Parts: sequence; C-alpha cells; structure tokens
Amino acid sequence: IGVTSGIVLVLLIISILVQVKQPRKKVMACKT
Amino acid sequence: TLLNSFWFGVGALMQQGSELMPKALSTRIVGGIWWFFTLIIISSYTANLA
Ligand SMILES: CCCCCCCC/C=C/CCCCCCCC(=O)O[C@@H](COC(=O)CCCCCCCCCCCCCCC)COP(=O)([O-])OCC[N+](C)(C)C
Ligand SMILES: CCCCCCCC/C=C\CCCCCCCC(=O)O[C@@H](COC(=O)CCCCCCCCCCCCCCC)COP(=O)([O-])OCC[N+](C)(C)C
Repeated sequence: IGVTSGIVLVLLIISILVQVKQPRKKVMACKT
Repeated sequence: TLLNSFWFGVGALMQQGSELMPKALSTRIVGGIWWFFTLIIISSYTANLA
C-alpha cells in the first residue's frame, strides 16, 4: 500500500500533464 | 480523454459498460484484461455474498 498508492499517483500526474498540455483535436498523431 | 478513460474502468467494473471501445491493438489488451479482471471480481463477490 506504500508503493502501489504512489504508482497510481505518478500515473495521475502524467495523465493531467497529457490532458492539459495536449488537446485531442487539431493535428496530433503519435503525440505522447 | 480522461473522463472517457476513467468511466471505461468504472463502466466495465459495474458490468454496464460505456461507449468508448478501443480500436488499436495496444488498447484492446488493456481493455481486454480489465474485462477479465472485473469478471473474476464480480463472480467472486456474488458467490461469497451467497
Ligand atoms: C467522484 C468523481 C471522481 C472521478 C474524477 C476523475 C476524472 C475527472 C477529470 C477528468 C479530466 C477532464 C478531461 C476533459 C476532456 C478533454 C477536452 C478538452 O481538452 O477541453 C477541456 C479543457 O480542460 C482540460 O484540459 C481538462 C483538465 C482537467 C484537469 C485534469 C484532471 C484532474 C484530476 C483530479 C481528479 C482525479 C482523481 C480521481 C479520484 C477518484 C475541457 O474544457 P471545457 O470547459 O469543456 O471547454 C473547452 C475548452 N477548450 C476549447 C480549450 C478545449
Ligand atoms: C470462463 C470465463 C472467462 C473466460 C476466459 C478464458 C481465458 C483462458 C484462461 C486461462 C487458460 C490457461 C489455463 C490455466 C489453467 C491451469 C492452471 C495453470 O497452469 O495456471 C498457471 C497460470 O496460468 C494463468 O494464469 C492463465 C491466465 C490467462 C488469462 C487470459 C485472459 C484473456 C484476456 C484476453 C485479452 C486479449 C484481447 C484481444 C485483443 C485483440 C499457473 O497456475 P498454477 O501453477 O497451476 O497454480 C498456482 C501455483 N503458483 C502460485 C506457485 C503458481
């Protein structure tokens, strides 16, 4: 519970970083 | 999106499912093993609840 609650936390900081910095629409093939 | 990815994992957990069908082979293995995960969780829950 000490490690795997930090694994989910690292995956959640990346997932905000992909959501905010990269949109979903214009032209973004192979992007992150 | 991140809404579309999170209520795939919640949608396939409560056996209802969302729209959100993966199309690449790399995401049909994540989705295909989360369906087998939540098949064993629900079947072990409803067998012990008896
Ligand atoms: C109880 C419930 C908990 C579940 C919640 C879990 C998932 C919830 C989060 C889901 C993320 C939302 C994705 C938005 C859809 C993408 C579309 C887009 O790009 O425009 C977005 C831009 O704004 C953003 O970029 C979104 C950033 C949201 C913060 C990142 C998640 C925070 C995680 C913390 C919590 C997670 C911890 C979870 C703990 C369990 C939407 O903007 P708009 O207002 O529609 O206008 C369009 C603007 N535009 C024209 C510039 C594009
Ligand atoms: C029915 C409803 C579900 C149907 C699913 C049926 C599927 C077939 C399932 C199992 C078939 C394999 C036979 C296992 C039985 C023998 C036991 C055995 O050897 O287990 C071995 C492991 O073996 C596994 O763990 C198998 C797990 C496979 C999961 C397949 C998911 C499919 C998702 C598809 C995604 C692709 C998406 C496609 C995208 C295009 C070892 O176990 P053991 O040594 O015997 O005992 C434990 C002792 N020990 C702890 C020391 C190790």
